[PDB]
Amino acid sequence: EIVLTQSPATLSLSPGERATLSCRASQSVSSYLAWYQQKPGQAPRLLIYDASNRATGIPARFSGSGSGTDFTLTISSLEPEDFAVYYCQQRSNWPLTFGQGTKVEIKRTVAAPSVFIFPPSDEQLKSGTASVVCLLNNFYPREAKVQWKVDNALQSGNSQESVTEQDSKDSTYSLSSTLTLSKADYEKHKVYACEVTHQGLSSPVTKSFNRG
Amino acid sequence: EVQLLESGGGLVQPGGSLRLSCAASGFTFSSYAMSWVRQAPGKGLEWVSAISGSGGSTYYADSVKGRFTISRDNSKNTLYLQMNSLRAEDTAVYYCAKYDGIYGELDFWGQGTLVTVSSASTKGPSVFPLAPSSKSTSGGTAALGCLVKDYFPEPVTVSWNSGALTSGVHTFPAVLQSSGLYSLSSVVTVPSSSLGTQTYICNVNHKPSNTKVDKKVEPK
Repeated sequence: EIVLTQSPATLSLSPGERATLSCRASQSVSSYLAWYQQKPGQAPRLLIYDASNRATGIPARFSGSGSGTDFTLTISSLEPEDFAVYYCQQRSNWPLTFGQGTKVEIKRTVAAPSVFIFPPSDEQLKSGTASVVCLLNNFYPREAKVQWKVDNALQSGNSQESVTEQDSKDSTYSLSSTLTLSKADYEKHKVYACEVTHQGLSSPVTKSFNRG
Repeated sequence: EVQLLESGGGLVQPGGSLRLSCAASGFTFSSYAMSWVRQAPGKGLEWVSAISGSGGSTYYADSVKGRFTISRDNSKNTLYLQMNSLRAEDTAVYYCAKYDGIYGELDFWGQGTLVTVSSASTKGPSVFPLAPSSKSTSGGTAALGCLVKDYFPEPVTVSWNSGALTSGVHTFPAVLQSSGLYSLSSVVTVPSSSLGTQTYICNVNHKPSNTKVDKKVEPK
């Protein structure tokens, strides 16, 4: 098969900068090379076909060039909505093959998270379980540290966290961490605290409540 | 305008089988070669199969040869993919896509249908409130949400106030827990002054399990 190698794996560039994405084929594919954009939760969308031809309704700021084994996708001015994975694809030969993709991230200014904590519901407690949720809202960059503490004891192993895909409008991330304990453990302790470390914060932010 | 509408994806046993469907409209179906392409959770794109306009010619990736059969019914404008001998590694969103016979690209894609190959049981979520309080309020902005807990398979959908509320919403990617069950949360930030005056309801749907919940989230 024809292997298509994409570089870089990740491009982080400021809004408005020029983005240049590379795709290298193992063997000449001639001009039979296409480019796709995939946004979170969406099917891929054709940007470029026949190496340099723009699909219907595709913004002029997207362009492709190349023949044989070297190919480039260019975004003339990155827009916040341009957060996606970009894939190249050949059909010079069966089987049809794809690159492994380039993620283009939008590098915006630092934004501190807004921190929020949530107690478990009475309904869940009746079921024998207690989940506490901590939310870090609208921050940049993606790197953030959440520590859960129950009566000063750092909780490790009993939480799960999830991070949203980069926001298409404001270029921020959000993060949700769920600390899950038995009802019996939850009732035995008093202070429930979420401690957040992020570069946009001058020092760590703690949100806490007392079960009482 | 072109549409490709997919169906038939869901949870199946390893060794089991499924048929995916793709209903095409807005263009002359028989004039075009078609393709199935798939995407595993957190991974890239993998071509699966392709069929000529008429159906007489078919092609397959080696990872699916002898198990999957692509076929079409031109009189119904429908594409099919029969999937037999399924494996955990066949777990993916499968896309239907139109093929450009001149230039070799897939010029139009359906939104996809999720196939989960697992021996784990279907289970509906429990929905718990993430209640607004002074501990989730910062200067005229309050956060509130819903914890959609302990379900299988994916996906669940979450709207707010039957879709009337979209600004400031963050519905998070589901996480697979050590129990083998997923959990997700959905949150929204609203004006603190609205907490006494506006109702906030998260509408959860887990179609795999026939579980619908509307959860009103009240101040704590």
